[PDB]
Amino acid sequence: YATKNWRPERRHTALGLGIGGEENINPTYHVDKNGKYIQPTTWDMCYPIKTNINKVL
Amino acid sequence: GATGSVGGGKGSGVGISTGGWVGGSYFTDSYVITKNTRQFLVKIQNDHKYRTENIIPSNAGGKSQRCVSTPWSYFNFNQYSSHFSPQDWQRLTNEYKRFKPRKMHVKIYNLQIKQILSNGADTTYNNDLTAGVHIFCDGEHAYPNATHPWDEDVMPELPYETWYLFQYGYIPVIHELAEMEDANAVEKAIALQIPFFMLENSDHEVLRTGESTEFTFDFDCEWINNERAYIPPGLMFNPKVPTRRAQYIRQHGNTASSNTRIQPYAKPTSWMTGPGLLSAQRVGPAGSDTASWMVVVNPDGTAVNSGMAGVGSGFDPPSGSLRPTDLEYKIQWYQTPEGTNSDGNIISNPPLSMLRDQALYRGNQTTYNLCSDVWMFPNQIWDRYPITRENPIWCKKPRSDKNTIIDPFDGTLAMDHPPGTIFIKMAKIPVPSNNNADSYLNIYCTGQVSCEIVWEVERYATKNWRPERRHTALGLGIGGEENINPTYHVDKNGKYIQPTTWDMCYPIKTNINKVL
Amino acid sequence: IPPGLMFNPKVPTRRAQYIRQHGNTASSNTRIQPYAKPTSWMTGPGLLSAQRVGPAG
Repeated sequence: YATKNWRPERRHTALGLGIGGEENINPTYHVDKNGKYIQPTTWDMCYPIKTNINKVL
Repeated sequence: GATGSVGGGKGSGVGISTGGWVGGSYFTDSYVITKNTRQFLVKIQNDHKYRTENIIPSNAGGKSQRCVSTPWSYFNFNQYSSHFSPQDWQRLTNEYKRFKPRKMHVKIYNLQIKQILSNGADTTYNNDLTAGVHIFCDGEHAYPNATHPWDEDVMPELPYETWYLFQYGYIPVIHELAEMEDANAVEKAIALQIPFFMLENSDHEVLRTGESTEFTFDFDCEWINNERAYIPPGLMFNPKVPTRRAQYIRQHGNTASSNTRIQPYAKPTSWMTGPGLLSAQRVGPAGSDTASWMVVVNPDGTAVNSGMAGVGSGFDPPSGSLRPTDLEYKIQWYQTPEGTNSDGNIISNPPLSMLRDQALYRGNQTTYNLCSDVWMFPNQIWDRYPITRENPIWCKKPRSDKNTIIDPFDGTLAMDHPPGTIFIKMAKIPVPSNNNADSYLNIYCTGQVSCEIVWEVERYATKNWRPERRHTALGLGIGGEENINPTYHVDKNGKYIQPTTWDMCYPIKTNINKVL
Repeated sequence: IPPGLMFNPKVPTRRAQYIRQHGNTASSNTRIQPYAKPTSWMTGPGLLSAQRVGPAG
């Protein structure tokens, strides 16, 4: 993309992810002490499209 | 060998070997070549899965690293005893004033994957001819490093011992942060950023039993200097030649002020003592991480109440080229994994090079007092730590914006890219399970691994008239079950007798003199 | 991670440490813990000691 927008735009970031696990210290998309893969618990953690990049109609 | 002819065909197969045993060293003037073959065993690690768990500490107050454990195993070639026999090491340190690694060649071949069948108390083994083994080299260091200097389970010193590869794992987090006391926003931000690495994210080669693989590496290295200094740089002058320099003595109570010519034996030096930290002392129980000097990183969030002995890594030897005041400042290790409680440990000693045990003394205008911390200062001159055959060769130098002079105090060669670690894993072979589960075929791999290092060396020439110190077998000890067996030999049980002192390990910077 | 944390906590080390005898703690010589592995890499430089002085002007 190229934009003439002056301002910063929304991006997907790891800081929107959650913590989970058996000891609840493990971030999303990681594994816990049992090898369980921690899953996104919300729709934003799955990083949808049509969020970040602006278009001029 | 000599006039030998192998009648195996050029085509690869189950009944054709993929290589042959290499061994021995070859000495020239410009280079030395070491050839080493080992039989290795790879087995299933971590039940075929990635896990992130806290390491349980000892009876000491809990100090725990959080690691990711992987199904993978790795080869570790980093140590001199692995590539040099005691004979070859002796000849290296007696006949050459410097050496460095030049190129490295690794070959993995003659692989065997066998199924482990448990009928009962008896255990049987059958070849799986179609089973593959996954082999991967990380040459760009895209993943966390597998190896750390002075680590155990390095390539066996003696060529006929089996090598049993260790599981690969890495520390994703600082765990005092991963503990996440109450609700802290910065610790939350640290946690959401914890990286996760699977080796499956890259391409690796899969080998069946008739296949082999090879790896090559070119070292770009600084030299390891084997020469010693017989005098300090402060003593190079002529005591009978007068000097133009004058000195002024401030008036003491009973000593008048005076301005006089410097004595011809007292001539001043422009060359400073090398850096080192003598001040701090070790803290806490043995179980906890304990070092006099503790290197920590605290991003935020803490009042640093944690008994930070575990929070930081700890920095030793701190001393550098200063003479260690205590045994606490000396590098010491054990010869075997069964070494315990000052039995089997080797404590490093002064090489008797005049660039090595150094000190500053600060005049208080009555006596001289030892100032413990000598920081980096202009015109400092020193020598690197004298390394024995039991030292690790290299260290991974961490990627960073800025660094000072790189002279690791354990003597290892620190470099941006060391030889890449070879990761090895067996194919993960599922078996059907009527109930929902993950059950796998129980298998293990054995193969031959050969490492060939080319070492660049240089011989010495001296104008010294007198004979010089050399390493000799007469400095070795006797040990064994019957106590008749010399060092570096085997006893009646097959036990290899180990050097019991630091001199028996033949350090460098002992034998060969240099004129400053 | 810091450069002091790059190692494997489950791999044992060859290195040994010596603890000087304290009053209530005896002298001991022991193997370094696999999670306690020592680092060769120092903290960067900086001056924390001094404090600001005088009026703002």
